[PDB]
Amino acid sequence: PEMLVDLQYSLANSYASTPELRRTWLESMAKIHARNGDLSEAAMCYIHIAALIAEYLKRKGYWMFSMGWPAFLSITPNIKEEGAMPYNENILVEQLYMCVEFLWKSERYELIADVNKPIIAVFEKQRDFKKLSDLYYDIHRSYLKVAEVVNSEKRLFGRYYRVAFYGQGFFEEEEGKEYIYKEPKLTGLSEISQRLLKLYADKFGADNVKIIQDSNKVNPKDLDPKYAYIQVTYVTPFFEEKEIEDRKTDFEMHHNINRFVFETPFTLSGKKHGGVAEQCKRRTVLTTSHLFPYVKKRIQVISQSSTELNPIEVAIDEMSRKVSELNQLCTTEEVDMIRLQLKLQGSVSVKVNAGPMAYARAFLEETNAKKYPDNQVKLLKEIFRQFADACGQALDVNERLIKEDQLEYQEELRSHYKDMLSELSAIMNEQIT
Amino acid sequence: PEMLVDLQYSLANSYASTPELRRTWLESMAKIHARNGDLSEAAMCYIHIAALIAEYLKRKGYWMFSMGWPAFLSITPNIKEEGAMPYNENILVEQLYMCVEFLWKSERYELIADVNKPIIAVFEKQRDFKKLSDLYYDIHRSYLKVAEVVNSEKRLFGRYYRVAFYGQGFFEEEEGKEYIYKEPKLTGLSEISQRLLKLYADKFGADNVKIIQDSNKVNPKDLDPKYAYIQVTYVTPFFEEKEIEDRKTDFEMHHNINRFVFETPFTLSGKKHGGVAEQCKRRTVLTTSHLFPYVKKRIQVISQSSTELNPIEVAIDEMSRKVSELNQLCTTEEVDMIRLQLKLQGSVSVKVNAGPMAYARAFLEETNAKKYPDNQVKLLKEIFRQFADACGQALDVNERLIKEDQLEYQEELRSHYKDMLSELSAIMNEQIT
Amino acid sequence: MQTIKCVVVGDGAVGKNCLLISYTTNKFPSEYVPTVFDNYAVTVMIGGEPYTLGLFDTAGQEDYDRLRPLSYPQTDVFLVCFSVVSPSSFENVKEKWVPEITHHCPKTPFLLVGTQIDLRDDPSTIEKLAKNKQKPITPETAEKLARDLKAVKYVECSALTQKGLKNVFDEAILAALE
Amino acid sequence: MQTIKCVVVGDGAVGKNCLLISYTTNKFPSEYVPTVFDNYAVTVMIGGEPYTLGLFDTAGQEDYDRLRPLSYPQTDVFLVCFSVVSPSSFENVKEKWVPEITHHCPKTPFLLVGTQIDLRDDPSTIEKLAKNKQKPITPETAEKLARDLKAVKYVECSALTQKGLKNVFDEAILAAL
Repeated sequence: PEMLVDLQYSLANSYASTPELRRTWLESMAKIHARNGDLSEAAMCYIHIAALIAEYLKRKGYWMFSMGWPAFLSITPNIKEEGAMPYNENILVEQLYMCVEFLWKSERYELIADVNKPIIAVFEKQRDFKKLSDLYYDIHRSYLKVAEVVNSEKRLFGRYYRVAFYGQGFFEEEEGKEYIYKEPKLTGLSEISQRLLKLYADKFGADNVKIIQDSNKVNPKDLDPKYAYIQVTYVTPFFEEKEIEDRKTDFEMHHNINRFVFETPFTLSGKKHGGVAEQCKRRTVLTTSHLFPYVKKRIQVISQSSTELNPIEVAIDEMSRKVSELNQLCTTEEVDMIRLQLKLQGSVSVKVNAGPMAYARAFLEETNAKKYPDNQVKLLKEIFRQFADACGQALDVNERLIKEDQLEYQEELRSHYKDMLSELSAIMNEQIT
Repeated sequence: PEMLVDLQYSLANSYASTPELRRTWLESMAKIHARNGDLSEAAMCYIHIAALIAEYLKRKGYWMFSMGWPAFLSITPNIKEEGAMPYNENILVEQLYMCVEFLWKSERYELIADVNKPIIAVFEKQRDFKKLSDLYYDIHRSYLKVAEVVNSEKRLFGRYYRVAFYGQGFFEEEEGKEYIYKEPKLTGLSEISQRLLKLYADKFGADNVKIIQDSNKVNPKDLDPKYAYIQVTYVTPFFEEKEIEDRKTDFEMHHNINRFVFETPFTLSGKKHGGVAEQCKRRTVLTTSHLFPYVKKRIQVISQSSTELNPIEVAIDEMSRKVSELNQLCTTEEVDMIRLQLKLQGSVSVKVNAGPMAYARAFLEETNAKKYPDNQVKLLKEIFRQFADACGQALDVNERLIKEDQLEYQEELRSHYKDMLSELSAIMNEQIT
Repeated sequence: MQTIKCVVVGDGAVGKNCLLISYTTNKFPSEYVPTVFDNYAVTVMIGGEPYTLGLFDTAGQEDYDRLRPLSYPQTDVFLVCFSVVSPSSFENVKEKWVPEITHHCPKTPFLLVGTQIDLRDDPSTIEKLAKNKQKPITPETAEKLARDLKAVKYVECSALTQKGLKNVFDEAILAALE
Repeated sequence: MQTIKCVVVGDGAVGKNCLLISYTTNKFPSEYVPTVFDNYAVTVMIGGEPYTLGLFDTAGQEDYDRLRPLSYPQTDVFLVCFSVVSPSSFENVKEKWVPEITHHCPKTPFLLVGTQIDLRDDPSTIEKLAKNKQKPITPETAEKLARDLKAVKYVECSALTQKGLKNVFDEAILAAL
């Protein structure tokens, strides 16, 4: 029970002590990780052990990893932790093999060449050519795998969640701390929140632990002192446009990440939900203390910032997102018909929700236009144009895919789209395709 | 005819001109090497082209091989010549693939890894995992080969020969020059000397060209002006004791070598040959102007030195060599009897040559001993003790291997060895096992 | 890189749209950013292998009566929805929804889904429910019905407590595959 | 490396020792560095395969007749030599060596190896040979004897002019399997 406090307990133990305890405890953390399935945190453990041994050996004057821990800086910048404090070279390598075994089991294949690079150099010096060839073949199989699965739906690296604990005389170490929890991937909010509640409730008693579903910043003054609280919120990794440029692959999107983001709805009326003219949205970027992957699967959030989006900014955003997603769905080589029809019908024929023309009416009308900042309406006018574009492009795409038991569905999608054009015009007074 | 002058012509052309001409000619050189079977010299040409292009791009500001020609110093130090000056990275890389084709064909497997390392880094940046996988598999396969063949006779890098030309109005740019010729594998003195004679004789007329078989230094004044001369002499690569430690493998024994050695016999009596009490031998180390392998298979000798060994040093040398060689033969994991009996019987049952006890007679008897320097006799005594030692160790080793088809041969070896002990004793006045 | 068509049907106030929004954006019901678009999509892992389950939200009003069944062909799986604290949505399951879907799509499997199971224990709900002589719908009654109308099975869930949530869509995909 | 035991037999002043020192040390006869050990171990490449050919040398005077029998066993091939400019040594192949080696190991193959072919043309040799009324040996009459004596081939060579030197040893090591 509570494998998460166990890791942190062992980890807190690996400081204020000797090199060998630090090692001993990282190894222990690793066997907990392994058996809990957090295979990347077992690999990050072995790689920290490795850099520990390297650093200790360098400092003892025993001599690539003769550099120190910087040898491993490209696996992860967390490794700089090892720079503060009867080993030998064959032990160092054996730890690096543990790492490689677990990069393999954690499907973070792209690091196998880098963790192997120093080992090759040890075996260059001893002219052990057969072991060199094994090392090279291994790296080869490693990129073979990467080539097989990279940038596809096969590899599942994790789903991330903010978790924050609040209860004065309940939590003891995590009290007031806010964390990011890296969960085995495709883990749902339902799974993690219910798992946390059952853990801490076995700790404090059945109905003394409350889930906080609101995602606003918790002020403790408003907390019923009679309970322990756990705020749980889905977050995804956050990147600036520059960063999004610099990371090509899915693995690259999950490697060395310390920033996460989540969106909270609210209305200027101070409520949580409302119509498109007053419903706003806040975007909050949490920053951890250490990048993922790390030797533990939860990392404290040390800082935070947020920005707020206008009703019209909420619309500029979601329409841009919608144009892109439909374009993208129509560039693809072998277009998935059901997903196509799903997103198309959900744009041109909505019957449960307001519809794109709700934004068109609220923000693009001449009177309501006077209300909002001008160049923002101009932006949304263009975006709405491009939107009609992508909708027509998809409506044509799908006509090819039809198996003729869906014709009348397709006329009706088309006819609804033509009405949507008519209205969009009368709001903007343009020919609109 | 004469692929050797053609290369030197193309190479001489490669100065006073532009980068692209230097390239054009090295490429031409390479296809002559390629087509003549000198696959290592084809590879050193492609590597010089690579270093040319790298260097030229560096100077032009086009940006690991951004360093320059130093990028390639680990293939060969000759590459430093390219540092004295429409390309791009993909042309550079393909030159490095040509290189790799010919390192493979030249069985210099141990360098493929070095040449692939910059190429791997190009494909790290373009996230090209299939090419990474190919590259790693290639280096793997290359060390597999090295593991199969390193330190064995399955890989034949070349036999070297001094060739020196002398004829006043016959040779033109080689007149008086001295060369090392790197000849394809196992080429014998008989083969190389006959091709040179037929080449230059087609050049100057059938019976106008003479081979100089003597290996002493030719003084030209002594040459019949009616002929052109070609002195041809087998040489092996020469190494210092430090170096001999530092080169483990046969390839390391053939990689980046500029010093060669050959032994000339002579007697105090001014002859070439004589009895063991008067036979000396001069040891000559020629030094080239460029390391092998190079863009050509023949290189000028720029300097030379020699030291001379007296008869007692000739004996110290040759006896030490057989003791070590017989040891090396009895340490080996798999002793092959035929090589054993050959070297053993060739010590204890000589029927053609003088025999080891001739050195014992000439140098160790008390009267003949006083003539020579003390510490040399004292050394030669110990070495000869060890010689009887190694002889007995071999006779016992060989007793296990006999299949009784030649049982009595081992008896006769014993009786001859025991006679040798009795005499060695009466000569040294020691019992000698 | 595949996709599964699931059509969702039922009355409107039974919180079915809240089920799809909450599950496919991994947010609690009080926290989703509302969208003007219909039709949600979720990647689900099952038996170790991902799928893209696509959820076509139908409106349950008696106006889209003529246009709703144009959304029916190419369906792999149906979810008929009712609230367990809403007995009219239950009878409307029997009288309109299962008749319609099986009339258009006789061979396509469907799943009975109860929602709002958290209100079954909510005192004020049971009080407004009892005052009209009504009781909520119990599990054993919902399952007896799923058997009687030949649904694949009955699944129930709570978008607000997340209980049973994942399983509704995992059993939906399981229904879709055979 | 699989090792081959080859054995060489014939007269002494014929210059077979010269041919051998010439091939295993890569040297013109003039430049051979004399050694007090016997037998030479040479590395040869044939059919693209390297083998080490061990050469057990035996001088030819009648005195040694009794001790020589001992080094014969497991010999893959023998090399039986004469000199073309020494006729008296041509006979000794018929009268002494071939019957001997054949008598010990009948099935094991061998060559007849003509040496000092450089000398056959020289006028000094052939004139001072005609004083004794003998002519030098042509490879015709020697190949007549090859096809007479159950000889695997007659091969000839010159240690002085380097002619046919490689061919002798290649023909040996290949005739050893």
